[PDB]
Amino acid sequence: EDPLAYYENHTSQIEIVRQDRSMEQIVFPVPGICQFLTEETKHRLFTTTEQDEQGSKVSDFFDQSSFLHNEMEWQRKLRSM
Amino acid sequence: EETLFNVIKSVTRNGRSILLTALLALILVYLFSIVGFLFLKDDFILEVDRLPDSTERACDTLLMCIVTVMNHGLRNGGGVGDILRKPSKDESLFPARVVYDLLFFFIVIIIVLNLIFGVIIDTFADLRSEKQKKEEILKTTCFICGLERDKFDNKTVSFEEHIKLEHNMWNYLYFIVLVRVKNKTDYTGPESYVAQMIKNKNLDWFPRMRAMSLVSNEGEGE
Amino acid sequence: PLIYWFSRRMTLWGSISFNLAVFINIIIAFFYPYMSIRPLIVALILRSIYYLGIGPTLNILGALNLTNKIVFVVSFVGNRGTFIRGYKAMVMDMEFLYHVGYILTSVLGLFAHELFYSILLFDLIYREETLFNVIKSVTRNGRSILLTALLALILVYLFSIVGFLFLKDDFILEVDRLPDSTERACDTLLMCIVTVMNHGLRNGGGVGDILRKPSKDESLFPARVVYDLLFFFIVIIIVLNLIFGVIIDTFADLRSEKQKKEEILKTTCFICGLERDKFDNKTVSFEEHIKLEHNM
Ligand SMILES: Nc1ncnc2c1ncn2[C@@H]1O[C@H](COP(=O)(O)OP(=O)(O)OP(=O)(O)O)[C@@H](O)[C@H]1O
Ligand SMILES: Nc1ncnc2c1ncn2[C@@H]1O[C@H](COP(=O)(O)OP(=O)(O)OP(=O)(O)O)[C@@H](O)[C@H]1O
Ligand SMILES: [Ca+2]
Ligand SMILES: [Zn+2]
Ligand SMILES: [Zn+2]
Repeated sequence: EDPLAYYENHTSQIEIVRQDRSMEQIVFPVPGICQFLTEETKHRLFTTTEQDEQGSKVSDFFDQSSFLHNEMEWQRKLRSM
Repeated sequence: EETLFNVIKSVTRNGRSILLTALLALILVYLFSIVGFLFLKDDFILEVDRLPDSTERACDTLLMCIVTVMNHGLRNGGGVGDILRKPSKDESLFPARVVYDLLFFFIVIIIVLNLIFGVIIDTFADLRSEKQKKEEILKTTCFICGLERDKFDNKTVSFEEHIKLEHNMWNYLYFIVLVRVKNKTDYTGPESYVAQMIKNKNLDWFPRMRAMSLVSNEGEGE
Repeated sequence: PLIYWFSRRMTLWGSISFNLAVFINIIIAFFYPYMSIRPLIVALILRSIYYLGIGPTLNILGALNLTNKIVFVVSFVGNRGTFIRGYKAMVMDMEFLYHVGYILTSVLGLFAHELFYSILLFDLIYREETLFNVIKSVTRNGRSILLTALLALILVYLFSIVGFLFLKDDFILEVDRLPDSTERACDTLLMCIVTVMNHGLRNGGGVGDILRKPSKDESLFPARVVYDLLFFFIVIIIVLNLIFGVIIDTFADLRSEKQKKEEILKTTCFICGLERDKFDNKTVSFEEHIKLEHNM
């Protein structure tokens, strides 16, 4: 419908730190598979995550990224039926 | 119901302590039963109704005595003394019996069963404190870099927009999927770096204790 | 090598010694009077009872326990080297004193009488730390509990005096005579205290329950109601209830102290004591700081 919807909703930005410690902002498109993530899984990840020894929860979040990708893939196949 | 589950968690978390306290209660009952069998065996009389004498001894053997003391002693508010026959005040053994019940009342009902209750309260306070801390951390610091809310003060970019867009974790997850899905030949500068870092299993590219919003003042200082 | 072999397996001898202590207690508890490692020992004990009998099996188990503990004691002194601390030190040592007392209890139980094995169950308190912490919840503030009992005793004393002076008649107690059923119990002041203390504190209602039911039309009815109500609100709801409040307060204090100690131990290093937050955005992390840089 709206021309600036498929190219707008499927866009995101993040923050990273490179080897030289110089922070950069990356703007990248959102792949179609990522749009199929279930809200209930999103809520569970936000609440169930636990802090590590350093107090940074990023390690736990990254470790479950593969599971989320597989869950999204099943959701796409489920949506087919 | 989650609230009911939390209430049950108040006794489940410290279940081991409750069980051990029960074991201590059983041990104390065992000692008291032995003492009764040695000294106050005669006084152990129990009333029973026979289906189609009313009172008879119940401490003839040690096993029956412990069941009588444990079953009818802990449940009764007074303790063991209530179930036993009323002692005559002028009886010679009156003082020994009086001390016996009072010790049981002050050793098995006030400082044993009450301890089990106290464990439950301690768990209740512990659960509430843990929940309060977890909620405060979740609502006060952002997931990716973990900076506190107070840092984002008197700045152009507020905390709400810092987490919504600047440090949105789902955006990082989307990037992970994109990097995994995209081909090697199509990788760009930043995408190639993270892909190399992910293969190295080093989780350092994630920003920590720093963000561009606060670095804006640093940029002005630069 | 020989003494080293004995000392190396300290957990094994202690686990067995407690393990036997438990089985002897249950056997005497279940049968007295009489005319995986753990399941295996259960089968052996059951088989011995079936063939050898309750008597010989108890005698064997006692002998094994005594032999296990004595070698446990000699190993304990050798491993801990209490002698090097000084001969006076081992005698005054609490752990050594406890062990000899247990040894004395074991030999008395083996010879003096079988029931002496019963008190060996007290060792379970030492075996389990969580149970020890629970007991510490009452031991730490034992003085307050004792004083509250003293305050309770004073209150019962005051009420007994009031009852003797005014309500002596109503003090009637039922007694079963061994081969009148009801009789007075407050004839003298001493016996009145025992009746009120023994039968008043234990009863949920309090002193009023033990006393005879007062007639509603009786002139002294209002006095009895006030007297009984005062005891209920002054000796059962604000005196015994305080004692439990002390226990709850101790529980919270112990948990708070433990939580602070654990946080300090796991958040700052032993030597310099710097906080974890300092080791942030640096080449050297906190874990390596304590592991090598500041290893005590
Ligand atoms: N780094 C973070 N720190 C704190 N809260 C975060 C962080 N990242 C995400 N959240 C919160 O987690 C939830 C995920 O945000 P999300 O963008 O999915 O919200 P939404 O409003 O459902 O999405 P949409 O953009 O489609 O409206 C939101 O509550 C967001 O505030
Ligand atoms: N300064 C310190 N602050 C905090 N914890 C410390 C400190 N020094 C040591 N520790 C901890 O105390 C224990 C003693 O460390 P130690 O070097 O003996 O460990 P280990 O792994 O058993 O030894 P090894 O080097 O032989 O593998 C470890 O838990 C170590 O983390
Ligand atoms: Ca290229
Ligand atoms: Zn952040
Ligand atoms: Zn240090």
